[PDB]
Amino acid sequence: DAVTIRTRKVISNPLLARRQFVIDVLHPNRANVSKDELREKLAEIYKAEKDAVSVFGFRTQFGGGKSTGFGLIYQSVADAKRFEPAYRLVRYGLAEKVEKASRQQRKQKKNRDKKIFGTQRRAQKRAARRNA
Amino acid sequence: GSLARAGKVKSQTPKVEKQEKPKKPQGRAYMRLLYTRRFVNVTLTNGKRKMNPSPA
Amino acid sequence: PRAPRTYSKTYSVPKRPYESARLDAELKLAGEYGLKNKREIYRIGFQLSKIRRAARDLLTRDEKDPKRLFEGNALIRRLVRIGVLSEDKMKLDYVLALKPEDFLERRLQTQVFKLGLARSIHHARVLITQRHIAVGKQIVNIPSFTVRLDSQKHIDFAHNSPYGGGRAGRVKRKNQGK
Amino acid sequence: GKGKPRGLNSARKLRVHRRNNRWADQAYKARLLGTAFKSSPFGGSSHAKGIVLEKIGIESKQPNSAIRKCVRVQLIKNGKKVTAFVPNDGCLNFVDENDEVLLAGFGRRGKAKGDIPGVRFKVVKVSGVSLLALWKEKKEKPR
RNA sequence: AGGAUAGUGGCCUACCAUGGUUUCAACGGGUAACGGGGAAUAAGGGUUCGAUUCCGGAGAGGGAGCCUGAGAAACGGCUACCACAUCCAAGGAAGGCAGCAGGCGCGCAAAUUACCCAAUCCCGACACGGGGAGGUAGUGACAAUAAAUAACGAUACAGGUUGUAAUUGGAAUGAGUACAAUGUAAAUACCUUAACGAGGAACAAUUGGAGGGCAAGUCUGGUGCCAGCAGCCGCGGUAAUUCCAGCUCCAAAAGCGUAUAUUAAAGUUGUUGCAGUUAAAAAGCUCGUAGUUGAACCUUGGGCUUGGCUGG
Repeated sequence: DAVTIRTRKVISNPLLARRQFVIDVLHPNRANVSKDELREKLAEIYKAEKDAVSVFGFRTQFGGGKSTGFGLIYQSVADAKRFEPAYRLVRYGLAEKVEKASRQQRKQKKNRDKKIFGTQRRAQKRAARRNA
Repeated sequence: GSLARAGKVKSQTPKVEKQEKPKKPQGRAYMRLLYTRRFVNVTLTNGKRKMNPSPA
Repeated sequence: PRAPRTYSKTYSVPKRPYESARLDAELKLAGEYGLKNKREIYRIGFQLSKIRRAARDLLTRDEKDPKRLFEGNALIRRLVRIGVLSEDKMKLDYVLALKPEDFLERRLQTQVFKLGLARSIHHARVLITQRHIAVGKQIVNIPSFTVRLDSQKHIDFAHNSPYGGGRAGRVKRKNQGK
Repeated sequence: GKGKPRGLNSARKLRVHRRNNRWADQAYKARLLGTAFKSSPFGGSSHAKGIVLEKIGIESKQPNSAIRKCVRVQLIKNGKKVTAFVPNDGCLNFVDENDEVLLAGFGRRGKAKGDIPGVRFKVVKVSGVSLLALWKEKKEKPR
């Protein structure tokens, strides 16, 4: 319902090939506007690639009806993939979440491996020799 | 001295159950109740003010 | 670790707990501004104590003292802005003459009732706390919100409030549709 | 000349004189001599847990005529044996022998209170349960 | 003079002199003593505290000695002894939570064996790896901030044009419950917000107290110097304003009481600012050293020129 966006504090940053600004969201009679929709709305206004638009840090003012955030647009989708943080790419569907076990499992692996010198194949081969 | 007479009066006191009364207003509404009562409907008997008058 | 976050107390209790002159006078003050508890009188008394204390040190300094001159107008300007200090009393001497009644005059609850938006002073708080009063385009539910002069003329109901053109409330929809 | 030196170069004499004379003040002497740390049964603390050795009722002082009901408690931290009062109506029975009781002071700063002779402590809890709640039956003793 | 050191220096050695500190407190003892920035309280002056978010020092069970390395007398490095302690096949081997979490003890006394490198930064061969450093969540009434438990009407008595005490209603909202969206490394929570969600609106506020100090009963029932209460003074010995209950009322309020220490009150530690004939306290009296304190007196007046700021 009459979702109007205002961008202030705009600074052009060719050093990273992106333009950054503070986004003021006016969404009366609305709970709040999702991050994905403002990507289509902002990209169409600036005629830029949706996948090259990053928006985050949204906090709604008291009483509702107005939101503020921070906006990012890149000169290409490739630029967005190169410099935007990995978790943001997961949020926008531009990349997949890397699969790893919990921090406990990785830490106990490294300590267990440190008790072994050389290749892991040799140590078990000697271990297989020892008990047999 | 002995320990025999411990807890005498509390033991032989007849039990009375507290009467159920509607809850008084709390906080600000109670704060209203204290203002209107001693500063709107003054109960002085020509300058005679007793806060908790016993039945007399 | 992280740097500590500064905080300070905003109220203080009197040294003498039971003084019928003070006990009734506070009720006379709290009762007709509809303040919930005596601590809000304490908060005004605490803040007024250090406003007087700040002006006292400046008044001890010489006239044309740069510290008195700089801090004198800034402190006075901050009071003239909130409407506590009259515009003609910019002398740092009427600052000491200030009374806790003036500060309680600039509260939102006080102003909402005095602007006709509420039937009584008690109706102002319940109306405020239920998210109905909006200052300008911002909804405020703090009864102790002190009012600046530039915001006095902008005190009204929220545009989305059921009392000012908003949607029908919870009780209305449950009853009007059954 | 008020008896005390007034010279501008007499700061040592003034500082020494006051320092010696503060030992006449009872509060200051107990702090620096550390009497509460050395000799007080609580060792300078506020509360103290102990073991009830028996239950004893003590005659009140004059002009009152009564029998104040206390207990004899042996302390865990320092091995001392003291007497602790039980302030309420009828919870002498709630405190038992060989029981764990938390104690406190009478508020008189190590001195005897009222008509109770030779007693400086009161029972705050027994078996981990507040005696005030037990008297009001807000809880029951764990046994 | 030499040795040793990164280098000065009794830091160590040889020879030689008898020096050095001290009533302006040396040396010795205690410290319930890491130091400071600071904290609490404070009219001012002060008093107490400072293990603890920063800086500096020390320690890694207690000593001691070293390797590597620019940098260590390092302990998440080693060696030896001592005190403990684990596996053992009895031959041996491996130990250091005052790091994060957790366990026992000691206690008056203090948190989860949770998630993560996304933020701050650090380290490396370094855009990429690692970081219980750090950050996030859990317990949290250590404290601090804001702030619900109702507001408005009519019938009707009472009352001096309106403030109420009952039975008569319609509206409002978030505590809560929740689609969803944001928030976030991923979440939770906050914030926004569809829908549900308030009459005994049981969606029920508590802690203390009612003789004085100190605010609020000479009410009712219970016992009868017993029980007990009472910080102090006292209450209780048969109509208890003071105990135990009811009723009522008072203070503060999501907080209130109790214990201990400290600060103010304390001009009861007094420099500001005490007292000393009789309430505590002028040495029996002189001498006298350090200390403290010590008569007056040395270019004043006059004359001229000019700048600035105060009210005109």
